[PDB]
Amino acid sequence: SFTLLQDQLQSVLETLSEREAGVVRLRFGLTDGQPRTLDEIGQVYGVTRERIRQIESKTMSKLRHPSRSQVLRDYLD
Amino acid sequence: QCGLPKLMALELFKPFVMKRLVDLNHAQNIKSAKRMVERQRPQVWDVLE
DNA sequence: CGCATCCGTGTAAGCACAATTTAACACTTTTGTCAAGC
DNA sequence: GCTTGACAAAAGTGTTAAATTGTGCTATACTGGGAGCCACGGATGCG
Repeated sequence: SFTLLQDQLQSVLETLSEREAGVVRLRFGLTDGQPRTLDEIGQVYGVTRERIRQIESKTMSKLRHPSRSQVLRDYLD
Repeated sequence: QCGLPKLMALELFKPFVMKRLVDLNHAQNIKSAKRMVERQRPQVWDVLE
């Protein structure tokens, strides 16, 4: 089932959000394995710390939507 | 032919039953199907058949 | 050269000092947060 | 939509105290353990 998570939670929700989840891959280190602070993922590009702070909350609100939220309910005990 | 008890057959064929339940959308994922089977809901027996 | 008998075998430290490791405290840097405006 | 600056909380550096661990010393005389509640096959001396 954990591998199935790598098929669902890791993949499909990312395809439908573009960089709104692409930054999340760097946030928790889904690529290269490193979770990264706001500056580290921001300083290399033209986005500031506060903007990433806002984007994280926006993504959290977006994924709280019932349509996306209901799918992942079964992968959390 | 041989007669096999329902309780025994379900426990032997649990993974096949879980797969078939997931395919027919009775369960969302593997954990959901396993939990449904462990409670022995009425819909499990038809899939086992 | 074959048989009888012998052997191998599957009831009583504690102290002192030095050295290393671990925690507690203090301050400083960094991170996330909030409002407000550009 | 994005940026700036003050602020609170969490994460580092370093010093210090403490707990935890390792090594050495003690001069009446004492000097050689104590446990313990079988049958089978292969080989060598003898007649």
